[PDB]
Amino acid sequence: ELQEKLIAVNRVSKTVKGGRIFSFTALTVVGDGNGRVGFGYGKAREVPAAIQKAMEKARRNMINVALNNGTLQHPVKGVHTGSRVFMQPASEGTGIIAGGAMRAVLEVAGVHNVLAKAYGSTNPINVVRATIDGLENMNSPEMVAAKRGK
RNA sequence: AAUUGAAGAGUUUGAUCAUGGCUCAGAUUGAACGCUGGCGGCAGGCCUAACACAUGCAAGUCGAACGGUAACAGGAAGAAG
Ligand SMILES: [Mg+2]
Ligand SMILES: [Mg+2]
Repeated sequence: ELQEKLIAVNRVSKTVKGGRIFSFTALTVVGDGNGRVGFGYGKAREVPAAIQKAMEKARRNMINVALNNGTLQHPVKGVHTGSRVFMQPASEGTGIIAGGAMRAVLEVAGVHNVLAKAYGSTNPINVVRATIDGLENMNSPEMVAAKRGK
């Protein structure tokens, strides 16, 4: 069964003529724990509800990745907007070593051990999906062997 | 057998994304200060005035190199209570 995790919940203001109205935005990541991971960004005027919305959207935007064992193939660089990401497969008995929301994304995607680092802005929203871009463009030996033989 | 290696957070805005500074979570020391203080092992102990120094000790040893009896530990002769 899928597992879901909540990264952060924020508050945003609209300052209408009448006054100031506050809304809540939630970011969540869902995944099967083997190959499939997705993220959702929901909003609402109450917390519990925004979370719900997010989950729904995440489930419907899962993506697939190839994982040599519980680890990546090769080092990959992820970039989006203003957040750079770097990851290394590392050995097996090392645990997960990552920062804010990278632990969430990788654990949900099913990476039991990896070395990760974030450069530039650390904005949960960008860092999420910046990791996922790298996992997207990761190339596996099986799909690179389509060139010829092995 | 002797390469098992990399975490971030707070803070500018009504709110957002950047840029950019400040601050914190770690480790370490020949440390000092405050409160407190049972024992043991190993190590350490003037980082400032190469400023000035009372007192004691820290370079002596060879008679199997040679003249010698100033100490005195023996012996012999001689003079003697
Ligand atoms: Mg920055
Ligand atoms: Mg002496």
